[PDB]
Amino acid sequence: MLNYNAPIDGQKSSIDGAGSDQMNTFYWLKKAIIQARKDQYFMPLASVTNM
Amino acid sequence: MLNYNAPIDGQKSSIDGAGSDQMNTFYWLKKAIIQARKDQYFMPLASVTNM
Amino acid sequence: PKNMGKTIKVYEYVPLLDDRNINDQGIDANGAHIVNGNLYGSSKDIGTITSKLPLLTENGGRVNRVGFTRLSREGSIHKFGFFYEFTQESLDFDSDDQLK
Repeated sequence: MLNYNAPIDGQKSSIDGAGSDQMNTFYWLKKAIIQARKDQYFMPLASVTNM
Repeated sequence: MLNYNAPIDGQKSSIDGAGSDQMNTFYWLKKAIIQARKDQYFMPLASVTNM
Repeated sequence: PKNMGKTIKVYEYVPLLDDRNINDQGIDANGAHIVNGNLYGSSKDIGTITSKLPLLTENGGRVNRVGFTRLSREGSIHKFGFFYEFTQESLDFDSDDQLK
């Protein structure tokens, strides 16, 4: 019946055979989950005297 | 030195730690290698008689 | 291209009449599922083609079903390279002046 058994889970898609398998099996979101700087509450309260 | 190792053969890349791996590990050329029709004699030497 | 691993893979598309078309979906003229389904495949026996011809009747439905297969050709890339050292006094104070 030429199904599309889940290729990620291991079941090869019905069209594929021998050693072919599916190749694009997931859409990569090209936007990373990045963190931000943890805030500072003591560094601002500091005058700088040169040396 | 964080090295690429070999993700295709199983060795995870150094920066890809815990449950992660490279998510573009090859290239689809997207140009299928197909075969043409077999040479056909017999068939073109034929007259037709409509029914 | 860069940033895509080290492997080029393509897709092969086997024709219907081909021994490489080892598919499951196949049902013969008698309406019975068979272990094959690339019709007569690549064999050229008169008896075999006669017995596997997609012959159909007046009131004929699910009678002859074919199947298709797909193949992939992997291709990798490797690295090579050698080198050689050479001392300074092995280039200035030497017989030949064009050793480098």
